[PDB]
Amino acid sequence: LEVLFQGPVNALVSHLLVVEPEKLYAMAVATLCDLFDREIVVTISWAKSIPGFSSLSLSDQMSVLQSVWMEVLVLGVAQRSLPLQDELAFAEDLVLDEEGARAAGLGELGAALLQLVRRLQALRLEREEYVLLKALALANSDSVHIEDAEAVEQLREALHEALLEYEAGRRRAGRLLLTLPLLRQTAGKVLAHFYGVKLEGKVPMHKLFLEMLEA
Amino acid sequence: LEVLFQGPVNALVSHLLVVEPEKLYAMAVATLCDLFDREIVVTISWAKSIPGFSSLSLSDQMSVLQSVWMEVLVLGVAQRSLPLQDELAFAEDLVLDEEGARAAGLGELGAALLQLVRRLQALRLEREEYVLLKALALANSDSVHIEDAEAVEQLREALHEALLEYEAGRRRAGRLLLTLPLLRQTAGKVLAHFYGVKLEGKVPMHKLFLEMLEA
Amino acid sequence: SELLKYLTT
Amino acid sequence: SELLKYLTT
Repeated sequence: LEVLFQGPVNALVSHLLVVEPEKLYAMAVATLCDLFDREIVVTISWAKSIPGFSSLSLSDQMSVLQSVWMEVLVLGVAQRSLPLQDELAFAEDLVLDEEGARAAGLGELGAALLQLVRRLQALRLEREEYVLLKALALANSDSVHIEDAEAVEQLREALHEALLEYEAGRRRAGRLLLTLPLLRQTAGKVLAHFYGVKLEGKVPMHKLFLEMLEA
Repeated sequence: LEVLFQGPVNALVSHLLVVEPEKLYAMAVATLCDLFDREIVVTISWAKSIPGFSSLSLSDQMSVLQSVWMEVLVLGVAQRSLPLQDELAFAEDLVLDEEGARAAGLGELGAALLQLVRRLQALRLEREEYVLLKALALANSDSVHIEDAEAVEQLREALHEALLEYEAGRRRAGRLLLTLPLLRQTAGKVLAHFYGVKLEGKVPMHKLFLEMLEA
Repeated sequence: SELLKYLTT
Repeated sequence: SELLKYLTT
């Protein structure tokens, strides 16, 4: 997989499009908990198909994922919601307006999520740009538990370079990067809400989802 | 001031260096509350010297500032702490290690702040880069209350362009932008801690500081 | 409001 | 740990 950093970027970009996870169905706070648990599984194998990722030590792979997983989930909801208006596509069969989202026990999260969505709508994000950006957010982790900082930085750099190379086929990359602060704040809001749900103890949550909330 | 966007970038950069706020002395949780209140005042007049800012409607100037002020304060602590090691220069006369910061009633904030500081240390941030980045963080606000989104976006773009022009005198700008997500998360931690101090009601806080915490 | 006062100074 | 199991699959 690392050879995708050495050739032309179109090969890298097509690889990222091919390993995009397929549409998920959800089958109403317990619905999202179930759906988010399953998207963590999907996200883990997605990460493994990102060139460079599997060359990190396992414990650093762990640290990255447990600090960015919600950023990747939230960015997926955002790309799926880009063509819609005041609605959030959590799944193929779970589209929700702001009112619909209060009712599924999300409080103000719908508003937070739509703020991200509007910011990406303003950019007219392409599908190619999204998968490079998603990979780049993975690699921009900032976990306190990272051991080989230099290795994570090196992977970050290649993905950033890939975005630059892609955009040159020229202020556009930076515009993309300037939506990352909002992506990370939004993800942290989603996290705080579901950590609150953990404490209530009403809604049952699967092992993996609990483990990632603890981290 | 807007003419600084039209000429060569060295003029803009020298303007930003000239209007950098001067060193502040602090005269131990009540110390920081006093110091932060005064840095808001300084930050407000700093914002007014940023080209383009004063052309925003007042209510948008208000919205921006009340959503980024802590990001600007935190970024100032970071630049001042760059040459040090495991220490945070809150002021000329208030340097604090992680232990020193627990003792001034900051909990885990020292650790959060040093994480940002190490991330900027890795870059070897120049003073020119810092003032462009600080101005750019101001302009990357994302307030829910912004009315003329197009005007804020236009100011953001000029400051971003200034950074690009500056760096070309060429992946370096992006590296800078990739520290913004951490800057914003760190600022939100500092905010949450001092909002907690508001609720306790022990420590008295000045009007402006309370007003900005409410927002 | 306090903020308005310093902005419009 | 659950995470370790899916990573090392």
